[PDB]
Amino acid sequence: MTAAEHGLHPAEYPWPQNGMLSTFDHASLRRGYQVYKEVCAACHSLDRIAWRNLVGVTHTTDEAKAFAEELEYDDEPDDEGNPRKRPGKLADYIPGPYPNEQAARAANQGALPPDLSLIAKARHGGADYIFALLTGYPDEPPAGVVLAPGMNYNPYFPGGGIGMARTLFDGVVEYEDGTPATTSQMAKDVAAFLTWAAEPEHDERKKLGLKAIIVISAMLGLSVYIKKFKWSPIKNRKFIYNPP
Amino acid sequence: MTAAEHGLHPAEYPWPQNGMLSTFDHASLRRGYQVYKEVCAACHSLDRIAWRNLVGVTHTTDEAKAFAEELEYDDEPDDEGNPRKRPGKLADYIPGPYPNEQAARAANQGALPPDLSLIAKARHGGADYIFALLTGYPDEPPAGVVLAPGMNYNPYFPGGGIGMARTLFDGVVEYEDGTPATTSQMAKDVAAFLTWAAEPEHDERKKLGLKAIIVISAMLGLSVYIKKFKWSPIKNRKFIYNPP
Amino acid sequence: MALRKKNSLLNMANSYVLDSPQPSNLNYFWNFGSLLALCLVIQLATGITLAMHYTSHASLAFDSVEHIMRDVNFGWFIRYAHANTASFFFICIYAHMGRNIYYGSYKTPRVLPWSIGVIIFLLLIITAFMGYVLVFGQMSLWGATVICNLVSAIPWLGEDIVHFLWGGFSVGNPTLQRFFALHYLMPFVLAVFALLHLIALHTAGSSNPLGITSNVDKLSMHPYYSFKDLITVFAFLLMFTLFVFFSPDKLGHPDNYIPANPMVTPASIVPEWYLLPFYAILRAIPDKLGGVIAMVAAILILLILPIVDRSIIRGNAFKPISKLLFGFFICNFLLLGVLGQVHIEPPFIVLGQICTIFYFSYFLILLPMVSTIENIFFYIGSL
Amino acid sequence: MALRKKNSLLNMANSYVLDSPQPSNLNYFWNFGSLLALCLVIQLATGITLAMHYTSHASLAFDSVEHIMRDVNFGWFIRYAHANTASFFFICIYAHMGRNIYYGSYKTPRVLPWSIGVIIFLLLIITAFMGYVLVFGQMSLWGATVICNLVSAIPWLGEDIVHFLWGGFSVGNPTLQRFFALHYLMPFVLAVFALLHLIALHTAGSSNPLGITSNVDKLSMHPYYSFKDLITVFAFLLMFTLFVFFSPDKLGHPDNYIPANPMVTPASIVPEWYLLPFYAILRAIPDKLGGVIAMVAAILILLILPIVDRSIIRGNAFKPISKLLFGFFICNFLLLGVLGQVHIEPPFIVLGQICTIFYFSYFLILLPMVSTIENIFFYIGSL
Amino acid sequence: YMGWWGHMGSPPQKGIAGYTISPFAARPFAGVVHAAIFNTFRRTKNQALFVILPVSFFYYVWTQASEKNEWLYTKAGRHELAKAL
Amino acid sequence: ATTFYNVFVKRNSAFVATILASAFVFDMTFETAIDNFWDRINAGKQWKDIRHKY
Ligand code: HEC
Ligand code: HEC
Ligand code: HEM
Ligand code: HEM
Ligand code: HEM
Ligand code: HEM
Ligand SMILES: CCCCCCCCCCCCO[C@@H]1O[C@H](CO)[C@@H](O[C@H]2O[C@H](CO)[C@@H](O)[C@H](O)[C@H]2O)[C@H](O)[C@H]1O
Ligand SMILES: CCCCCCCCCCCCO[C@@H]1O[C@H](CO)[C@@H](O[C@H]2O[C@H](CO)[C@@H](O)[C@H](O)[C@H]2O)[C@H](O)[C@H]1O
Repeated sequence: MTAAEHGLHPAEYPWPQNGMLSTFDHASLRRGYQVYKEVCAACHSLDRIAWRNLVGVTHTTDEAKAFAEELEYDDEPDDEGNPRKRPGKLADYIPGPYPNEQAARAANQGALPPDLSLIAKARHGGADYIFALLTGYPDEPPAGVVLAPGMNYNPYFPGGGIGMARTLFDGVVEYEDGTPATTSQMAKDVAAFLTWAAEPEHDERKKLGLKAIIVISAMLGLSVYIKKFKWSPIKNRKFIYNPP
Repeated sequence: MTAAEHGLHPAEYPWPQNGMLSTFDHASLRRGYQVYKEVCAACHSLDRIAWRNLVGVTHTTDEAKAFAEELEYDDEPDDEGNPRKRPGKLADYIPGPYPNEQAARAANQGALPPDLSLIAKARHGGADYIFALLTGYPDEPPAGVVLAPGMNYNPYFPGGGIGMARTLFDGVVEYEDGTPATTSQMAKDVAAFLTWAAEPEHDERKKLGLKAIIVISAMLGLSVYIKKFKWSPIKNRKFIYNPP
Repeated sequence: MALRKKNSLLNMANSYVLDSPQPSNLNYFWNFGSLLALCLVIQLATGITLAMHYTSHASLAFDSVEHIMRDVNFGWFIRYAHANTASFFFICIYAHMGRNIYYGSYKTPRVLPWSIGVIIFLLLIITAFMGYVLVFGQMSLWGATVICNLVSAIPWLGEDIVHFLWGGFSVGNPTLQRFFALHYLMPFVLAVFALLHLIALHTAGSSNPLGITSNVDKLSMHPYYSFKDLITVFAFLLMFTLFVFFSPDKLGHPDNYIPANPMVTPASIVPEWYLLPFYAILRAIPDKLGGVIAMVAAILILLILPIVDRSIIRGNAFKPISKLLFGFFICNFLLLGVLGQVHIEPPFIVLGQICTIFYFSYFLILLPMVSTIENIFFYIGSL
Repeated sequence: MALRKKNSLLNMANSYVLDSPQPSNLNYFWNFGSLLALCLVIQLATGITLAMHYTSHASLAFDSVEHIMRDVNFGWFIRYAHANTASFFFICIYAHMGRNIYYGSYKTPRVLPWSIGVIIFLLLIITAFMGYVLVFGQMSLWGATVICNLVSAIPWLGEDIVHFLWGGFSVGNPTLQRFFALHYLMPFVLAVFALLHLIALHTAGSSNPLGITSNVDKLSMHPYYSFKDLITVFAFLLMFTLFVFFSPDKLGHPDNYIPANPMVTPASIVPEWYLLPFYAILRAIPDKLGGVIAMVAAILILLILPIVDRSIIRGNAFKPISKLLFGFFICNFLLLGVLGQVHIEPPFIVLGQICTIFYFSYFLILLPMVSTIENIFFYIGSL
Repeated sequence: YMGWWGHMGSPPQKGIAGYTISPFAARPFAGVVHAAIFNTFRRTKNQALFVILPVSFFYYVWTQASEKNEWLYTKAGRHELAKAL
Repeated sequence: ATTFYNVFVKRNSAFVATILASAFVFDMTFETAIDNFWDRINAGKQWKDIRHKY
């Protein structure tokens, strides 16, 4: 296959979470949530994340309850069996922009924006792919490329023609922590947030792995001593043969 | 417990399907469907039965298709993702009278009319219970019985006070086969139909059982001959002992 | 040397099913072992098949069972076969245990197969209990609730253990899904223990109805017991046929055709018939923890038969008094079964207590006394 | 007599894990058997646990796996352990089979354990294939579609068989639910065959790296090989730890995190890495049926090693030419693996055909010729 | 306590001659009618009391208990029921 | 009897072939016979009996 059909391979960026002993940067996660909420959420759902999942990761209990309580969710029917709405709770999932696929495609010139909950695991490259894609729209497509209608040139996307336009421009978000919202900064934050969304156990997993590595290594060393200790009578065996 | 708390036990009626070798009377099943459709279906669903299930049991392919095609079912959303309705198909399930439990209870003074698909298996007595209940509303409750509001006296129902009023009266249905539609006739037909709805394999099951009984009995007889044949040298063994 | 003896794999099969030396006088009560193996094979075949069509999620479980009944080709048969064979499994196991107790199969040198057997019986109970819950009808839910709440009686940790077992604060979806996984597993564990008790038995061989050695007069397992087993296989299949094809719901509870509803409590919550005697024993003790202990002890007390039977003779064929006592013990066990399904009302409350006392006094008092006295009667009577 | 020898049950364990007489010179390649037993135990523990939280219905399957990852306590660990151990199981099984081929473990008198082993390998493939479908991601669905369509090549009845396997006209809910039931079952079948191949082995005992008898010099299995097995257990657990905790998705396909979509076809449909050599062999043959036969034959041809190896000496330790041939055979098998995941493009098409020819010619031509010549060289060279 | 064919663990056997005939040479159902009537009658008669006595006792006990329970939950049994609870 | 034994019984290959062929015949004829018997004892009741009205 041509390189175009594959898509350009993303650079390896030095993410804070790269490194056997490294967590996510939670300040970046919080900023990335804000990018999701103000930019991506217009077209993309995050259906696997509940308000409770943000708590103690990016937000306090109260901030997350406030986000949930601003929305209306379907309640159980009333006593006459008529539909009702209720305010959201921490248990509720973050609601998507569209009621169904058909509405999603109609709003996006036929293309379906994927749910972003697993997107960091569902693409080769992970965070690097997300970062490269969001920041990799050239002003002009390479001479000779013919884009299908409603397509945008992006070399990281396989085939080069993607139905998603460039969306991150300097200052589309005003970060609440005062960080300058450049294209690069927002792409880095949202890519970090989406990586967390795909693997929320990440931080705990790596810490438990450190404990396992240490215990297992020590046990491996001790098992070598014990094996050698037990085997030494066999290894050290000597013979004298006197032919009968 | 008091007999009242248990409910009066229904008589054993001689159903056509009683009898190891007996099928349902399919003419009675068809009439019972008509009772269901014109009387019970106002309050009771039959959610486990599809239009295809009637075919070759009570109705032809065409009659059942006609029943399905008169109704509207939810289709897949259109291209703008807006809801649509379609006409029914044989694959569709018979629709219930109420959208939910709350609407059902509101229409029935708080009581919930059960789905009737399994009712013949879900009550002690089966067809006999259904027949006895429908035909067992006395004109007057036994002196001393205090009915709760919205309750009707029926001795077959445990406790005696049932939220369902008497519904079968002579000539509420006009049968399409000319059968006189008396209370008793309609109760018998609908009880037969509901028994079929609970166990649609009934006819086939009993015929396969006849085949199994015959084969297994013959094999049992032959296994006795073969065992006795093989064992006769052991059974017939004789000894002469001469003490050494 | 014949291949069946030479090849180590073939020789293992040979040692159990072909050359296996059997007493020449086994009666028809020795046929329940192979019927239990048949029930196990039927349950595995039908159970694995049901698992191909069943959905363990609480929102779909009851409906998946209706789908099996209505849409799956021969689904009705596979479902009814599985449900009815669970009952037949208990009939056969009670007959097998009854045979073992009457003929002294628990005595030395067969203490180990008997003791493993007691564990098989416990595994069967757990297997059948969990399988019943899978339907997620009213009896499924409420039976699970009541039975799992018995664990709350464990001091200090009981409540925590119950929530752990449920995976939540009541019986729900997490409970159903774990019961499915464990119901699938437990029959394999049961097969292993069944094999273990046979390997343990193989050191002494089968006992026989006379209670004497059969080392003097052995018969090959095949063809003699192979063809004798076929008779009871076909008798079993006739009984199976009558239930599965002609009366498939006779042994069941109509309330299990109502979907589970945590709000509405069924009129009476009873276990399946084969657990009823143990339920009666539990009810007899007023204390919660007392009741649970008594119920468990009613099964574990089988382990002491090798000790409390003081007879110098194996089995009851020649013991008139022990035969009478055995008869009363069995009928009492059936009465306990009946009392397990009556309402908690006079005069059944006191009757259940008397029958419970009799059940335990068989092991603890009557069998040790009767067996001691019969020893003396044999000796003096034959002087 | 010691209880471990006297009691028949204890004596069976004793004969396999304690008093079992082993050669004194087993090298570390004899440790893969116990690693395979470890993988099997991990898969049973993690698999049964996943089954407590997984829903086999196609509308809920993918979401139930996300529920395991996100909501179940340590669900991520149990899931990643199960997924990664499936890969480790194949690494260990290839190492074990490699050991067997290099050291002539297939030769008389060990033809039977080797032949049962070939069946174990087939059962592992089927087990792992079905487990992979259970996720119901894109690779799950499309992998099931293409692999099950190979059955359509069976003449006359092929199409009917596929629809029968699927329970419908394409891979859907019926397929998923039956794969769950059979995925649960197959590891138990595999455990039985693993036990059978060990019982078959016990007649000759383990071979050893020299290929000579060890009857002259035996060591008890315990403590020597018990403690030697612990070293590789901890080395295995270190590798396990690095994948499960630090790189849990390294061995997987990102497309399996996309829910199954019968409309959209993934860019490339490849099997899991451990099946890739057999996929390359299939591609090499242009005919559909031809390809299926070749793929199956690539495994069944292992059964003829006892015949085509004409050597008078067991194993390769002393055979320079056989060792070189073995090296080329192994590297060719790895190249086939690589070619299973390239695109069907020049020049990989012809290369795959050459490597396929080499794979089969090892069994049919090279090993019979090389082993014949080495016999002559040993005899003439030592005159 | 059990050996195998050739060394089953029997005390030494001597002086017993055993005879039998081929299954093909024998009538498998010889004397079946006599056995089915007279042997079964003998066999059943000798065991009858061990079944009859416990069955009849426990059936009587059940019958009395179930009849009392039924009577206690009638109008007539109101007072006796009040005492029993 | 000798002839019958020699052809169909003596060789187990032939005996098994005869048993299987007989099972095939039995299966087909038994099916037909039960179908007819079932239809006669349940005459007038089955769908096939009322189908003509519709
Ligand atoms: C107004 C529309 C719109 C906005 C705003 C938007 N997207 Fe998208 N996105 C799409 C559409 C449409 C697709 C599908 C493109 C295709 O498949 O051709 C898509 C695809 C993607 C993909 C997957 C590309 C692939 O490999 O399949 C990722 C990752 C993505 N978007 C992330 C984001 C992030 C991160 C943001 C903002 C911070 C964002 N999107 C904002 C419409 C949008
Ligand atoms: C307009 C209302 C209404 C009509 C018409 C009606 N039902 Fe019902 N039915 C109910 C209600 C309400 C209940 C619940 C009663 C209760 O639980 O107290 C009920 C309960 C039942 C029960 C279950 C009683 C039990 O044991 O729980 C059966 C069976 C039944 N109906 C059958 C029928 C049949 C057959 C027909 C007509 C041919 C019929 N019903 C017509 C309202 C109706
Ligand atoms: C000792 C063996 C077994 C026993 C005693 C047993 C018992 C039971 C019982 C009593 C039920 C409830 C039946 C009902 O009323 O509907 C049941 C259901 C079930 N069993 Fe088993 N079972 C056994 C083996 C198995 C096996 C090996 C499987 C393999 C999965 C299995 C799968 C099921 C399933 C899926 C159901 C639920 C569907 C249904 O109710 O029919 N069973 N079992
Ligand atoms: C899955 C359940 C079981 C199976 C398949 C099974 C199978 C068998 C078989 C085939 C035999 C040898 C033949 C026979 O005597 O019937 C046997 C014997 C025996 N079983 Fe079981 N059994 C099971 C459960 C039990 C239980 C629950 C017990 C005890 C509580 C038990 C105790 C024994 C004993 C003591 C013997 C030796 C009896 C004798 O020959 O004297 N078994 N079993
Ligand atoms: C679940 C998979 C398996 C397990 C748990 C297993 C386990 C074992 C164990 C514990 C041993 C004895 C110790 C050792 O040599 O490593 C052994 C030996 C053997 N296995 Fe396996 N094995 C498995 C699969 C296979 C397969 C797939 C084959 C062949 C294609 C095979 C063929 C053999 C042979 C021939 C031996 C004897 C080797 C010798 O000592 O010379 N096994 N296996
Ligand atoms: C030889 C043993 C086994 C092997 C090689 C094996 C292999 C696999 C594989 C490759 C998968 C796909 C994993 C993924 O990518 O997510 C899987 C999934 C699964 N396996 Fe197994 N498995 C084995 C034993 C078992 C057992 C005994 C169970 C008991 C039910 C089981 C239950 C599951 C379940 C529920 C899943 C789906 C959830 C998931 O993907 O993690 N497995 N298995
Ligand atoms: C029941 C289904 C059939 C499958 C077999 C069951 C699997 C269990 C077998 C494994 C347990 C080991 O089983 C054990 O095998 C050996 C030989 O095979 C038997 O050994 C017995 O037979 C052989 C010859 O037949 C004699 O050399 C020996 O003197 C005698 O004791 C043991 O008595 C038995 O306990
Ligand atoms: C590896 C998993 C651990 C569990 C062990 C596997 C369980 C099933 C194994 C039983 C199968 C029968 O296995 C068979 O048992 C007998 C006694 O136990 C062994 O017999 C061996 O040991 C005993 C003493 O230890 C000697 O009397 C005998 O001369 C010798 O051959 C056989 O060599 C073995 O093949």
